[PDB]
Amino acid sequence: MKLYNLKDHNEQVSFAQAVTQGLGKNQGLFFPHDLPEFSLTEIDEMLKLDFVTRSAKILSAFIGDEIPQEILEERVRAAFAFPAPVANVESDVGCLELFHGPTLAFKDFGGRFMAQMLTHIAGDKPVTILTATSGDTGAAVAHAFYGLPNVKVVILYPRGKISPLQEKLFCTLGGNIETVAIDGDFDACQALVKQAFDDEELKVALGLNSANSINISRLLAQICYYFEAVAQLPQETRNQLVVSVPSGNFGDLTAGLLAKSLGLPVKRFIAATNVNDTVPRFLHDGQWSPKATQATLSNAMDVSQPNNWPRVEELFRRKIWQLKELGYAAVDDETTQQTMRELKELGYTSEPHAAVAYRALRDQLNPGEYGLFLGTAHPAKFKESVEAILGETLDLPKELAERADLPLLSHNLPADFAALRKLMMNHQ
Ligand SMILES: O=C(O)C(=O)CCCP(=O)(O)O
Repeated sequence: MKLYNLKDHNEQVSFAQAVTQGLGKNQGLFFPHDLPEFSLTEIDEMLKLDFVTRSAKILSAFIGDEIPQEILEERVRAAFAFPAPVANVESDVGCLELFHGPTLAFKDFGGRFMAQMLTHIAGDKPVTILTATSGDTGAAVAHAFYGLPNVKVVILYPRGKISPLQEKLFCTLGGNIETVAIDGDFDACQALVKQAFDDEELKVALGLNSANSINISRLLAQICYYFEAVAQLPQETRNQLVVSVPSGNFGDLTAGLLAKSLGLPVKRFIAATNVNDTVPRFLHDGQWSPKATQATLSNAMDVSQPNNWPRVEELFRRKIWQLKELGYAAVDDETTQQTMRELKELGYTSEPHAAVAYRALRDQLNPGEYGLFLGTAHPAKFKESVEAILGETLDLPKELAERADLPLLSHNLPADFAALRKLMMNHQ
């Protein structure tokens, strides 16, 4: 496979280099040099294969000769140790549940997949994985790389800006895990991570790399659950599919488009965000003006500067698609709560993030079309809110319960790269 820096089309790297390097020069994201296209027949055939084998093929389509599809099947079978079932919410709406993994969030798929690739590509090479999180990614990465003798992870997250349970899920591990509560929002956290890649001294010293969607391995793996979703739907709807994706940093939606660019039939995509509507407002007047981040019920989506947006623009550009074809909507918390109330009424328990997607989908799903909204995380990860918003008690899954009472081990640091750099050089 070949990749290029969105900031420098001449700076190119293979899949192996992209996976171990993470970021390109000048903090630029890597983009697939070639956009493979399966045929209608192949697509039709892939959908009949089991989840694991299908995912392997999709991935091989990009990776190419670098890694034999056979080996790729083994690594994927190890990573995707859980399903991605579609739950019928309404007669014309389905919810792609992506929280059946070890951390109850879709970050599990790409998180574990990357772990597999890195260990396969780099083996036991000493590596420091610096990742920024707004709630879920941190947990998926912390668990995916826990115990790996050659690996040491450092997660940055906005202090007090994520849910209690989300924090407990990855800030009470210790050992191989190191967590940092930054005095700022997610954006500042991601900026600090990216900034670390301009520090040649630091990169080489710690063998820097990132598990955020920044890493091509993260992006690609997420393309797989879209196919799995369609494969569960009846042929009848296969040509009238509308997918709503609760977006924050937009890595999920990006993977959705890539799936379509591969040949997966998707009538229309909807980018559902919360009050942090930098994208929605952009798609409306073409003016890019991010507002200061605002903490909401869907904290994992409190992103004002989606780092993956450039990857979406490049895909539309190269695929020759018109952005006006992209559905979008900004949902506030009041609407979120009431939307959660509705879903419960319909007989489906959901949470803030998924509610935002459903709201946009429900308000844009035309007759004759089947709608899908991604359940990006288990509602229990936001027990407090869900209980008070739904007015009903909620039991805690084993994955959360076994760490709800454990002590936090997070360090506190201001939004200063100098402070972070020192702490990292103190916890080698
Ligand atoms: O951190 C989280 O839980 C996010 O959903 C957003 C940004 C991280 P990503 O780049 O891995 O998607």
